Formats: sequence, C-alpha cells, structure tokens
Amino acid sequence: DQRNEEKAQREANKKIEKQLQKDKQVYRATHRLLLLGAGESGKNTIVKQMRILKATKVQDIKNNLKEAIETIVAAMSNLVPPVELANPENQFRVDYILSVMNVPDFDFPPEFYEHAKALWEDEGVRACYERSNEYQLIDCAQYFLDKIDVIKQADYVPSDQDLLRCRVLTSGIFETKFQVDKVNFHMFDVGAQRDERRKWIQCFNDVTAIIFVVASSSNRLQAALKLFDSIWNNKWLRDTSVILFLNKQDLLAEKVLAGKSKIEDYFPEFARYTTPEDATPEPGEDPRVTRAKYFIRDEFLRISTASGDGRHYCYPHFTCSVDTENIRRVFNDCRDIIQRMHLRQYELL
Amino acid sequence: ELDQLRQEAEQLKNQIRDARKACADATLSQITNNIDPVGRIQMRTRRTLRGHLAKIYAMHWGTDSRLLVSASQDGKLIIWDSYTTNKVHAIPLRSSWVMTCAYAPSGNYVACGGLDNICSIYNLKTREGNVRVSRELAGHTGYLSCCRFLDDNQIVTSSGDTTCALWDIETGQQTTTFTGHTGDVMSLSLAPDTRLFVSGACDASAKLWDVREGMCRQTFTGHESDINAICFFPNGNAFATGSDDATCRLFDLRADQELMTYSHDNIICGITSVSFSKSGRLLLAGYDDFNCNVWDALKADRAGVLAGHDNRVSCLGVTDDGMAVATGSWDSFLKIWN
Amino acid sequence: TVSLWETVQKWREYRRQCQRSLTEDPPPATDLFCNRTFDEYACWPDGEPGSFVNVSCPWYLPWASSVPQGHVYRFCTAEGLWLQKDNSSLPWRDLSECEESPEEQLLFLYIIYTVGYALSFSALVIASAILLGFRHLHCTRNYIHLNLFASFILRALSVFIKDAALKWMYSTAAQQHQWDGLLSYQDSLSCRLVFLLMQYCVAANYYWLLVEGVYLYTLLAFSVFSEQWIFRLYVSIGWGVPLLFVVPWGIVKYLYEDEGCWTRNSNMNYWLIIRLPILFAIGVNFLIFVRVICIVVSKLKANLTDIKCRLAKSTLTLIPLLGTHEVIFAFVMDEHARGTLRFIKLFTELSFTSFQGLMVAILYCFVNNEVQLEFRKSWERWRLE
Amino acid sequence: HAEGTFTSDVSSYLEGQAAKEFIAWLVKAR
Amino acid sequence: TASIAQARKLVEQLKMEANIDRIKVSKAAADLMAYCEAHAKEDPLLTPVPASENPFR
Amino acid sequence: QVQLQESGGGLVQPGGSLRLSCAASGFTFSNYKMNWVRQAPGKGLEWVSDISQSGASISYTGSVKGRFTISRDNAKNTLYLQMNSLKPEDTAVYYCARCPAPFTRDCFDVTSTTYAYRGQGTQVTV
Repeated sequence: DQRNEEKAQREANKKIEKQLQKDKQVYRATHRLLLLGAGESGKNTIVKQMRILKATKVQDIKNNLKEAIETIVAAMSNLVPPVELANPENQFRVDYILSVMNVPDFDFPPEFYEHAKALWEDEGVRACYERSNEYQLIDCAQYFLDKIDVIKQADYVPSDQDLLRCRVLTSGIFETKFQVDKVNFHMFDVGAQRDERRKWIQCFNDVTAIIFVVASSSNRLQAALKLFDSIWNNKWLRDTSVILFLNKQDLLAEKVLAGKSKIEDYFPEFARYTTPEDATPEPGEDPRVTRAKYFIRDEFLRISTASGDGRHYCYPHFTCSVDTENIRRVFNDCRDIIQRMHLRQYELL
Repeated sequence: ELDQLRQEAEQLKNQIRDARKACADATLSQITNNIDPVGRIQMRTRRTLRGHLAKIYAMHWGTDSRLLVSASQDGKLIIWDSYTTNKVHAIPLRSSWVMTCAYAPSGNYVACGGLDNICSIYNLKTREGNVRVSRELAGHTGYLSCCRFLDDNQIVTSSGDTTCALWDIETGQQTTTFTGHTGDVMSLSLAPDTRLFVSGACDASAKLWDVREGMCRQTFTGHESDINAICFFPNGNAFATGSDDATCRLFDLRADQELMTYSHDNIICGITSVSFSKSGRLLLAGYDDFNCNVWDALKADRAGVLAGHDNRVSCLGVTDDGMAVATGSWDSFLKIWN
Repeated sequence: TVSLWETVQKWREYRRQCQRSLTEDPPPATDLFCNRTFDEYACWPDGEPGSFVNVSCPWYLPWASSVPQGHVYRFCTAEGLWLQKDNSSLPWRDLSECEESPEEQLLFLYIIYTVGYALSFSALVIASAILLGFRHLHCTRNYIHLNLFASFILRALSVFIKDAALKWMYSTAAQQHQWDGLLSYQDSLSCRLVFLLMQYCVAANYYWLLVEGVYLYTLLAFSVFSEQWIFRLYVSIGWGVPLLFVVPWGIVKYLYEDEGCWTRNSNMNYWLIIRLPILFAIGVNFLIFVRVICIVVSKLKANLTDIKCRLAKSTLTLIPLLGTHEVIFAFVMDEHARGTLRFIKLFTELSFTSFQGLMVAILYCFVNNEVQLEFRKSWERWRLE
Repeated sequence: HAEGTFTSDVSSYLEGQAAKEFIAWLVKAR
Repeated sequence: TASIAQARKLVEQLKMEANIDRIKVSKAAADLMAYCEAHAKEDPLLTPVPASENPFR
Repeated sequence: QVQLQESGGGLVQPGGSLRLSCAASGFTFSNYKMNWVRQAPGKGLEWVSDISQSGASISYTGSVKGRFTISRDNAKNTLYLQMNSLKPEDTAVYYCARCPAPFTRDCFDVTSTTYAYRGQGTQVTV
C-alpha cells in the first residue's frame, strides 16, 4: 500500500491546490486596510457610514451613565453624614432621577440629560463622589459624566476610548467590507487591544494603506504626530502607504472662529505660519480656518517628506466624520498606491 | 504607604541580586573552555513548502516529525507532509490575522489564534473526515501570541493582555490564569514534563510558572528589550530567550540566573525565534535580517548560518527526533534544513 | 523585374525555336557555304563568303527592351568558314553592340543589422537564463518578458537562417555557376518555409511587444483580472494570433503568387495580409505608450528640471519595451517609399530593430534593481562558503 | 515590416545580378 | 490608590522568589555540559546521519 | 534589568529653574533614543522631549520649546532636562522613558499607561 496510499496522498494534494487557486484569486483581488485612529479621532463614525451606507454599543454606554448617577444620588441620604446639595434649585433634578431609576428600557430623554448634566456641576452632588470609595460605584463613572455633552448628541457613536472604559468590546479585531467600482476592500480596526501597539502593528505591514484618522482640533495632536512619526519610520511599515484623514474639520472651524487658541499655545510656530499660496480653500470659509487646517497638514507632511524615499506615500485629506465622499478618497488613493507599485516594478518612477 | 513599599521592593531586589552573585563565581565559558568546537555547521534546504499566499507567522512540528502545521495571515492553516511536500489539510480560518499555531502531541488537533483574541481548536480526525472547529476559547483581552497543547484536553495560551491562561478544552473554560508580566506575553515554551512552562514578555523579563499551582516560581531578567522567543533546553533545567536587543541568552533554572549571551557586533536586529537541537549543543535563532544563525550553546560561537529566506524569519522549529529544522518567513515560504 | 527563372526559360525557348530552325533551313548549296549553328548566345544561319553574317540581338536577354535593334556580327571568310580571332578556335564575334550600358548602400545595412541581431541574441539568452534561473523572479511580469525574449531570439535566429539562404541561392551558387541546384532549391518547399518562418517570427515579435503593452495597460488601469485566465490569453495572442494572418498569407502566395521562392513581394496587395495586422500591433502599442507616459507625468507632478530628467529616463526606457521607435517611419508604406527615404526608413528600422532586443535585455534584466539585488544576495550568501 | 522590404530588396537585386551572370556564362560558354 | 495594591503584590512576589534554593553556577553549568555529551551522538544536526537514513534526501 | 531613576524636581517658583536627571542602568545607554514624558494631575501621559542616540537630533512638545533643554551624557549614562522659566502648567510627574528597541527611528508606546522601560517619576510642582 506504499504506492496505493501515495496516489491517495497526491490526489488529496491537488484537490487542495485547486481550492488554494480559487483562494489566491480572491486574496489578490481584495484590498486590505488598517484603520488606526486617535482616541477622539471620530474614526468610528466614519466606519458607521462606511457600514450602514460593532459600534452599536451606544445604549450600553448610556446604561452605565444612567446607572452611575442613580447610585450617587440614591446614596446621598444613605450616607451617615448625609450629603447636602450646593444649589437648592437642583432639588427637583434629584427628584426626577430618584423615580426614573431602576426601570426597564429607559429611553434617555433630553430632559433626563438636562437634570443629569446640571447635577454634575453641583458641588454638593460631586461632594459625595469622593466618598464613592465607601459605597459601590461603577469604575467608569466620572469619565462619562464629563462626556454627557458629547453623548446628548443625536449622532453619538462611542469612540474606542469610550469602549475601553466599559467592558463592551469582546472582539480583538473588527472587519468592515465594502465595494467601490466593483473593487473589494477589507477594512480592519482593532478592538480589545492594549494601547501598546509596537508588536501587533507589525501584522499590517502588507496592507494596501493604513487609514490614519486624526482628531483635528484635538494635546492629542502632538500625540497623533508622534504615532504617525512612529508608523512612518517603523522598519516594517516603511513600504506601507498612509491615508491620512484630518477628521474634525467642522469642530476645527468653530474653535478658530470663536477664539479658542488651544492650537497656538500647543504650537508656537503657528504664529509665524502663513497659508501656502497654492492652497485651495473651500469657498465660503474663514481665511483663518484654512490656515489652521493647512498648518496641521503641514505638520504631518514635515514628518512625511523626510524619510519617504519613494517607498511609500502620505495622502492627507481634510474630512468630516459625516461624509459619503470618504470611501471614494480611499479608493482613489489605493488606485494611486497600486499604480505607483506597478510603475515602480517597471522602473518608470 | 506606597513609597514605603517601593523602597522595600528595591532591598528585596538587592537581596536577590546579592544571592545570585553568591553562586556566580564561575562562568559557563570557563566550564566549557576546553570543550572542542562543534565545527562549521553547514545545513542546506531540503524542502521548500509553497502554497501560502501571505507571510507565515508561526509553525509547529507534529510529534511524529513528519507532519507540520503552518499559519499565514492570508487566513489558512496548512498541514504539510514534509517527506513528500504534499499538503494534507488546508484549513480556512474565520479571522485572517493568525499569529500562532499548535499541533497537538496526539496529532488529532491543531490550534490557532491571533488578533481575534481567540484560540480555536480544530479536529483533524473527525467523523466524516473534514477539519472543523471543535472549540473556541475566548477570554483573553489581547491578541493570542502563543498556544501549546498539554494533552488532548488542555492547552496553555499567552496573550497580548500580559497574561497566560490554562484552558479546559472540553468545557471551554479558563482553569488557571498566570499574571505577573507587565508587558504583553510574546512566547511560551513547555517543560518536557509539562508541569512547568516559561513565558517571555515585552518587559524584557522571563517567568517560570507552575502549571498545577498557577503561580510564578522565578523571574529572569538580563535582556534589554522585548523578548520575542523562548525555548526550553532539552532536559528542562535551562531555557534560551531571544530579544530585540539583538542577543540570545541562556538561563539555568537552578542557578536562577543567566549563564551565556549569544551576540556579535554585526548582529543589530532582533531575534524572532529560538530552538534547540535534540542534544541542546546548538541553539538556532531566527533573525529580522532574513537569516538564521546557529550558535554553539556551550561556547557561544556562531557555528553556521541558514541563509535562504528573502524576508524576515518569523518562526523556527526542530523535529522531536532531531532530524530537520523548519524555518518560516515573511516571504511566505517554509524551508526544511539538514 | 527579371527573374533568373524567367531568363532561363526564354533562353530555352530560344534553343527550341532555333534547334528546329537549324535543321530546317535549306542550304544555299553554293560552293563553300559556312555552316549554320547555335553557339549558346545567338544562332547564325549559313552566310555566303565575303560577308558579315548579321543576327538580331537575342530576345531572351533581360535587357531586351533596352536595345530593340542591335547586332552581333560574325564574319564568313572568303574560303567559306567563320572568321577567326587569333589565339583560339572561337569564331570572331562582335559584342560591342548588345552590351548593356545600389549594392554598397545595401551591405552597410547588412553589416550593421547582423551585429545588432547578434549582440541582441547573445544578451537575450543570457537574460533569459537569469530570469528563468532565480526562482524569486518568477512572476507573470517576468513570464511576459521571457516570452518576449523568445520572440527576439526567434526573430534574430530566423534572420540568420534567411541570410544564409539568400546568400546560398545567389552569392554562393550563382557566383559558382550552379544554374541546376539554384533553380531547383527555389522549387523546394524548404526555401518557401524558411521565408515563411521568417514572416511568422517577425509577426510574433510585434505581437509580443503588444502583449507587453496590453499587460502593462491592464496593470495601470486598476483592473485586477484573473491572473490565471489572462496569461493563457496572452500566450495565445503573442504566439497564436500571428498564425491567423501568416498562414492565410502562405496559402495565398502558394496558389496565386508562388514564384521566386516567396522572397519578392511582386504583388503589394498580398503583402498587406502581413503588413496591415502588424501595423495594428504597432498602432495599438503606440496608444498604450502615450497613455502610460500620461500616467507617469501625473505621478511625477504630485511628488514635485528634475521632473524633466525623470520623464526623459522614463520615456527612453519604455521605448524598447513597446517598440515604438518604428512609429516614426512605419506609416510610410513600402509601396509609397522610394529614393533616400527608402534608405533612411530602412536604416532606422534595421539599425534599431536589430539592437532593440539588446536594449530590452539591458533595461529589463541587467539594470533592473530586482536582478541586481538578487545577484548580490546570491554572492553575499556565497561569501559564507 | 523592415525585414520583408529589405529581403525583397536584396532578392530582387541579387536575382538580377544573377541574370547578368547567366548571360555572361552563355557568352563565355563557347 | 490602586497603585499600592500592585506594589503589595509585587513585594509579596519578591519574597516567594528570594527564599528559593539556588545552586552553584559552575555546578549548574556542569550538567548542561554533561547533558550535551551524553546526547551528542543522537543529534543529527550536530553529527549528520548518512544519506541512507536522512528522510529529506 | 532595565532601570531608570529620575532625580531633581521639587517645589519651585513660577519663572524658576530645575534640572531633572535620569540615571540609567542595565542597558547600553548610547544605543537607545531617550524621552521625557510627563503626567499632569488629572491628565494622561504626554511626550515632552526626545533625543537621539548621539544627541544631535532633538524635538520638543510645542508648549516647552525655547524653555526646556534636553541633553544626554553617553559616558555617564545620564539624561538631563533643563527647565527654565517654569509656568504652573508644568506641574507634573516627569518620567524618563526609553525607546523600546535600539537602533530604531520609531519610538512606540513610551506614553502608554503601563510602558515597561520608564522610570517611576519625579514630581515637579510650580
């Protein structure tokens, strides 16, 4: 049976080689993308649109938010030194929360957010918080309380930061699939991974591009530059192109309009910076906001232009987390990446 | 007070330092000074295993020294027949980002896992003959970097969440958790009796664990950067680590410190994988420079080079009978060396 | 045009026409009439003594239109025989009258297009070994190059075989007085097949420069086709399509214009069957040449004298791969080209086509950084030994 | 293509320079 | 603070591994040498086997 | 055993001066890129300054540029941070952080919460 089982071995092999050949065609025809974002980057909202047109954890965040305030206010009278409120006009705010708590399937009305937010600036309500050591309170309580103004919004999608505080994520990696002009894309974004990336990021050395989403107008912007500087110069990622989404242009526009100079104090060279003359502002926007957004772009290109060498490229894009044009930018960038990869094999560039 | 506990940690750290210098009055390079060198070890590629579409991240030899499983990040476990180069099974994985694979000593299962944070057990000798997922072990909160079977029903995993876990495969439950590392855990190696294992982490330290008691016995420092690779000496009384500081080191469990450092001035890249030959006279180490160096583990001289890969050497394994070395690479090839 | 085949036939009819004539002519019967004859140039009758025996210049001559009225003289002596030139038996004859009243410009071409085809043939067997040798270089791009390399080898090979037939037919035999073997070879199918393998090997070389352009075009058109299916299509286009007009050309010149061993394009409306499909491959590969260069300029402006230099190195490197050097002078048809323009056309199309195979091997095997890296990596490993 | 043009150039030219040889052989034949 | 809880655990781990029996290094090195000699002849990477018995021939 | 021990620090007046020191041990100091990283009360860790292996290449977070000076002594295995004209927004625990791997341009994770190759910190109070 030495030759009998050698013909069964080599025939099971060629069957696998046929399946491996169909595998190869599917693997080659798909573009793989890594989505890396800042904590408040707004990455997830961009995924939310790339998906609808697994971030469904919006309600769970609200659960812990509602469950947090209820314990704090219900413990006010329970404490042996009972805690008094700083403003008596917040009395009715406590009343409402004391009733609506411990009910199934709460809707979270804005009036609830009004009492919840208004109670948190109250010193007396906060006074019991430092005594939350003596009673039982959720770990991620003060984090979400400061963030209610973000959560009141209709379009709220939990950032990764938000998901780490709670124990919502069970999945190491999330995958999004989409198709632009009959070309398939596999977008990945890490879920339950620690903030140390230096080991698992080497897995993505052969992706078509890394989609790097920056929470523009935030330091958190110097932090994004250092992460991009680490990705750009990594030994294993210096043949990987980076698609750079400078995300919160709409919030960046508002702060420069108002006079919120967190940008200039964090970057003293913003004072002696002038908009490049070949800039293309969106007609109907402040000549100061086009300066602020082109300054952040010029920070990433300072890193990018050094040590590029034609191995990989940076594609900066001013974006907004609510845009259907974003998948097209990725598709166009990936076409340029693939064309340059092919042109470099023929030594045409 | 926290600051009082810190200053007690330093003096206990000085006491172990002093209790280790007490027994380190002779070096391994004095004991092994008259030992005649092994000679130029010249291995050649005997088999190149082609069929993976993307870089190979891990491999494991089966205990019969003929079948080996290899994981690539195109999403495939391939089980090869190294003698005839015929693929026995090709397993498509649910998550493509596999970072480790294990062959059961009984030969009936493989395991794999990666950035999905799950270790997946596959039944090879099933009812109707097609490989299917039998159990999925979830509970790690970081990527699964290494998995090693104890028997058909237990498996140890190391994870990016800085812990290792002992599993019961029949019920899918974590029988034990091994905490104590500060960086994430990159590799583990079982002792020949399987009652202990050692883990190497991204905090430049290695730890020895009692499998049945769940606690750390000894901690080994000396490396300067993240430890990528760990492997037990054939008798279970020593192990060798490979780190990003470009050196390999050898530690003895009973002297409770390191004995040997394997480094050269021209070697400035991290070690990805280590493995001993059957007798433990050679230490084989894969490198980021696309090469594998053979080290005379008793004299710390380089004895040879495995020089046939076009990309990073990612994994490395020696058969149980000691007949061949398998090297996996980011160029998507497996090479078998003699 | 006069074929050596046709000059012989007309002469043979001149034998028959006179061989019967010689026996028929009744004698003058007169005393001492010098005898009629045919001495393998022109045949005299009996000519009475004391006279010039005058014959029209023979009609089989190639230059027979040139001199419709002319005369070779032979003299009949008063004794009644043919007059004799001194120092031999050959009768006095006058070839002052029937005598007739380029090459060098056609040999410098042969000098410079043999050397080009020889240094291309050499460089392309070397470059095919390097591509076929190293396993790390096995990809579909290098499989297109290998097939293209085999077209230049076959084209350079078949031009050597053809130039050792043309030389044998005329330079060897006809300069050695073989009117028996030379004419017979022309009849052999072997003479036809060598100038039928030359048409196929030239056509298959244009259609593999077309596969190189088409393949590079699909790569840049962001079109990820099935790799398996297209490669069998590319082999069937480079090697298979040339049979779809070369073979229909062979049978047409076998039935209708089967003369002079197919070497001469005596009728130019059948030369279209080969020329026109090749102009399609040359035409299409020039539109790919412009679209590829238009893509390269778009890429160079983004990562902006320097762009002008990189564009020149890109355009000049791409030209041998696609064979677009002959769009300069390939839409000047053979029919319509005459005079110096039939040298310079033939110069820039023989001096460049011959060296084009060499330039492809240098640019796509010898200076290619994936080969120069694989050479050093195969030497640095050999420094271990 | 250039090859067929040049080949028909030399074949036409040699064929002729060989019909000149045939006439010369005839004149010299006897 | 939660940081004092991991400091107490760190100190308690440093007592369990300070009170262990460590042997003489040259003695521990002597057994590594002694193991590699008792198994030198059954190591095919050290001493190559004849091509008859090498299954990757 | 990689060990980083920050020195200097302590209470200082606004506009004052301080010089933090980092006594490193257990690794080849000259092979690694070194960083200063700080954690203000309430906020997370953030990068202040880095210096390359030789000491020629230097960078700073923008809010300290012109006021802080980083320097290393490769012979003495020491990192320095000269803090001139301190503002109360400089009150932080200051950590000396090593890049995880030698001979690299990239420097991952030094601002991570549980980064191994970081010191315990000196409290600077302005």
